[PDB]
Amino acid sequence: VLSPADKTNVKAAWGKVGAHAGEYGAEALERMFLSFPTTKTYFPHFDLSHGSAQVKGHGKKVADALTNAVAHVDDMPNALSALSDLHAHKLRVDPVNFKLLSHCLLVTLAAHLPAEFTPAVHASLDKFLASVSTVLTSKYR
Amino acid sequence: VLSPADKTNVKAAWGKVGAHAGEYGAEALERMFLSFPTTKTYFPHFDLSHGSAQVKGHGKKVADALTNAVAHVDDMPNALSALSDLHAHKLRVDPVNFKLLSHCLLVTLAAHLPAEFTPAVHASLDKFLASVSTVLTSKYR
Amino acid sequence: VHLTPEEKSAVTALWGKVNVDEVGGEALGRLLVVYPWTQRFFESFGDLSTPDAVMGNPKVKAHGKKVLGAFSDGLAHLDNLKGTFATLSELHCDKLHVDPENFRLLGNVLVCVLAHHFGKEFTPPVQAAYQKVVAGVANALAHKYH
Amino acid sequence: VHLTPEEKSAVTALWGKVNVDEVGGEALGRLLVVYPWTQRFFESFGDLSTPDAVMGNPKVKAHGKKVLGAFSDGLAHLDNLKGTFATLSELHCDKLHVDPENFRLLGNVLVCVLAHHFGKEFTPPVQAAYQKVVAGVANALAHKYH
Ligand code: HEM
Ligand code: HEM
Ligand code: HEM
Ligand code: HEM
Repeated sequence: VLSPADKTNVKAAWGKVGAHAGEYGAEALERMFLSFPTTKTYFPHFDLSHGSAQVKGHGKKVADALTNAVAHVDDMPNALSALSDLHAHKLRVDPVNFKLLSHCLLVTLAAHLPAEFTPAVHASLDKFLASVSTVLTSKYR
Repeated sequence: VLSPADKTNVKAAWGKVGAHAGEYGAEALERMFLSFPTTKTYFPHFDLSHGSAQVKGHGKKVADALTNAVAHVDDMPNALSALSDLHAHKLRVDPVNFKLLSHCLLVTLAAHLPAEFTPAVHASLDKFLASVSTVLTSKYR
Repeated sequence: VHLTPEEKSAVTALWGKVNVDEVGGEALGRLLVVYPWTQRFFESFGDLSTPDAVMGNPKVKAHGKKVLGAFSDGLAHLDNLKGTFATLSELHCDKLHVDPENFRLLGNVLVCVLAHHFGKEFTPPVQAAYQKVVAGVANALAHKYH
Repeated sequence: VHLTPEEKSAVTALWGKVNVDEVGGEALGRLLVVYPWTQRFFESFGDLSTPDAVMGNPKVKAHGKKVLGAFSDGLAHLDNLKGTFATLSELHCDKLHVDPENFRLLGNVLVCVLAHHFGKEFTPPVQAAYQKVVAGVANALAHKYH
């Protein structure tokens, strides 16, 4: 469960990201595709090279979904219900892959937030991304 | 979430187990120590010999906890609260290990339930053991 | 992986009694029932909408027999699994786009099918030997991914 | 494991700029804060009750120096990491009773620390090379657990 301090920490860190949210989403995807090549099996129709239009567009959508989750942190199951239906019934991404994107989102934030990425904020962000991942896999069977 | 069909399948299968529950808990533990040797790091204070009295005693405690969970399947977070406290604050077993014991319990049931272990009952039992494991790790951080 | 002489004897003794046709069909069918997201690769196979539809589907049965036949051939090469499966690994990555976590899920279902069929004969030491084998085969099929 | 000559080169170039004593204390401390069940091995270290109590604990800082020192020495010997870390694998299994999942958790925290320190210099290709490194070291430390 996310504590009051966890929610404060997540809102402060994502607030500092601000207008850079979309750029950071695309960078996290690129980091995932290079570090964990098995994740590329889900995008056989994409150009996956650095700077590709398809990766830029997808990164913006991922970022905007995270912004919505932060805004609705008290009730994420209801805020993310349509997105959890899409992953369970159509996309059918194996649940193991959500931890890989989560780690790459953390590494991206660490590389861009020298002052804000403290040990306490790191812990809270890891809990938050695990909770998002759990909602997105909750309807698979 | 566990469906009405899942709950009916789990009650029927665990009922057929009956008075063998304890014997089956000890067998599942031995299957885990042999198949997944990293799990032995949690039991250096035990004699792990085949037929060990300490393994038999621990198998009975694990099986009795499962029986309680089946009886209170409509509210497992409350039924398992004391056991979830113990694992989070004292024992501190890494969360990756719960899937390993879950698999070995499923294999033990398969070896003992020829008529009952249909494809649908296999699916329901896998979901049930994953739900118990989620409750037992819910207070870790 | 590396098996002991005792583990190798246990694997070969049990496999000589396996009906590869039946066990292959049963293992692939239970993968699609228990982990239903794995149906994503099998759009062309027809009705997969209930447990009985999946288990009785002729295309599911034929593909399970094919997959388990290749697994069977690999058991003659236990000290060289990565070399044995290299061409197949390449194919599953480049042509079929199959996430290798699927091979680990199939290995676990196969262990459950062997236990269901053999009962008390599938002892804890026999299971441990088979766990080493399915982990080795999954790792070999994952090895050429890029 | 399967580092390319240009990746080996990128690992060594970055590591030449690292203060091993400092990064080691920081990585072990963050492990114990982010994944607090890992504190189970360290009851003798005293106060671990808050993030600041962990990060500034003198016994935590001293152990992090020892652990990352041994990691640093191994980066010089990339052809056979299993052989290089064999003595330490045997110790962690037979004397210390440490689940190897702990090595994988520490690897991911180390990658986070390297990104936090270097910023834009820790590029996506550099991260991919370090992911191979930390996986290789964790697999080597896990190897003697039989
Ligand atoms: C933090 C976790 C994740 C979030 C917030 C997320 C969010 C999203 C969103 C917002 C979309 C667009 C839906 C639309 O078209 O309106 C999408 C699509 C998609 N996602 Fe997820 N996702 C996550 C994890 C993953 C992972 C781990 C994978 C696979 C490695 C994945 C694979 C896909 C694929 C293949 C699509 C369709 C892309 C296309 O064809 O344009 N997702 N996701
Ligand atoms: C289905 C999952 C599990 C259940 C239902 C369960 C249940 C229990 C129970 C009932 C006890 C005894 C509490 C008492 O009366 O003192 C116990 C203790 C313990 N458990 Fe868990 N457990 C599970 C998973 C695990 C796993 C996966 C591990 C490690 C691989 C583990 C390691 C331990 C240890 C080391 C003890 C203390 C044993 C002793 O010293 O006697 N447990 N557990
Ligand atoms: C023991 C593990 C496995 C082995 C040894 C294996 C082997 C094979 C073989 C020999 C073929 C025929 C290749 C050819 O055209 O020459 C094949 C095809 C295929 N396999 Fe695998 N396989 C395994 C696991 C899986 C899993 C778990 C899945 C997905 C859930 C999968 C998906 C496919 C698909 C989609 C095809 C093409 C089917 C068709 O078009 O008829 N395989 N496999
Ligand atoms: C990069 C991975 C690691 C390396 C290279 C490493 C290396 C070492 C070394 C060199 C020692 C001193 C050994 C001696 O006395 O000869 C040691 C001790 C020890 N390590 Fe590891 N280690 C690693 C990860 C870990 C992790 C993740 C944990 C647990 C969270 C751990 C737990 C311990 C413990 C409990 C001791 C004994 C400390 C004491 O005396 O109280 N190690 N390690």
